[PDB]
Amino acid sequence: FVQIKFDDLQFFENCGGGSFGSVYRAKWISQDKEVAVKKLLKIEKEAEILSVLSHRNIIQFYGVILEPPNYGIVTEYASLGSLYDYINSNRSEEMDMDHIMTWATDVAKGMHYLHMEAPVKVIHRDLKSRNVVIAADGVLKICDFGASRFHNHTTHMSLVGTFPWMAPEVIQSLPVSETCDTYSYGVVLWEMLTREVPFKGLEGLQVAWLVVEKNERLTIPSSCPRSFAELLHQCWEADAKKRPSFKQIISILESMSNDTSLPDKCNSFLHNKAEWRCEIEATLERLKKLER
Ligand SMILES: COc1n[nH]c2ncc(-c3cn(-c4c(F)ccc(NS(=O)(=O)c5cccc6ccccc56)c4F)nn3)cc12
Repeated sequence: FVQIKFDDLQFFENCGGGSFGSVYRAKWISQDKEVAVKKLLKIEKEAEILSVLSHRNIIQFYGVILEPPNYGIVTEYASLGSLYDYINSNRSEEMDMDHIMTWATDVAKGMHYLHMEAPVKVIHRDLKSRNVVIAADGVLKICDFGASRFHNHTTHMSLVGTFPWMAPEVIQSLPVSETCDTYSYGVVLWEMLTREVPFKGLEGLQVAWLVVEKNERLTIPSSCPRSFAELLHQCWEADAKKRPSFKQIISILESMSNDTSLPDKCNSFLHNKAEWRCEIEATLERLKKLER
């Protein structure tokens, strides 16, 4: 639970501006290290139980700032930015099947560590593409895994914005198991495949209602390979007990990566977005219209 003095940080982005939970690029002066700094209202000593977690697919803890009123947590800075920004940029056109498999495996692995391998079991509860970042070598790192337990206050702002990623039982404050993260993972995989914002332009409460009451799920284009479509359907089951664990997902991904037919089918799908984008847009028009 290393303490980093506020005076040992050179901020690139003014740390005054954002709400609690905002993250700033900074330099850790005495270490000559680029870092991320998440601004917090306060942090409890108990948070030290998570300071020992370490895995190549979760963001690496560096230290804590403990000088009132300045509180924060310091981590590694992933040089390529957030997964959400990448997906929704034209840069995502570069992605082929190998890219997607590697990144899908990255997230799955990090979530398996949190669920099963860490000294303290962690259910994320807020997994989404905005909470994944891309390190300089392309390794994906999961962020905010301790938010739900140690700084839940940071999760309030655009809770509505997050509804597309939230399992029905989380939206309803029903009993929650580790598989709530499998549901969210399914949405992240859908984003990588379609490179679209889930339920784009839809009111969050409307999303939440459709997901919970009508069993609505994100549109899977008909030309999406069946192995991927099936994985998404498993992640998205209403009955949380029937969703796969991350151990099971990893095994599914390994099976898919041995399928010699898949790369051509998937790459043809990925590069065909001009063809199937209308399928997603049609569902959105329909849901918006039916709301009217
Ligand atoms: C364009 O944006 C970007 N580009 N490159 C980037 N690299 C990194 C980041 C980036 C870092 N964090 C970031 C952060 F600073 C502080 C904490 C967290 N998580 S935590 O659960 O609170 C947490 C983590 C580790 C140990 C914990 C121990 C107890 C409690 C909570 C703990 C976090 F996730 N968030 N985002 C954005 C970007």
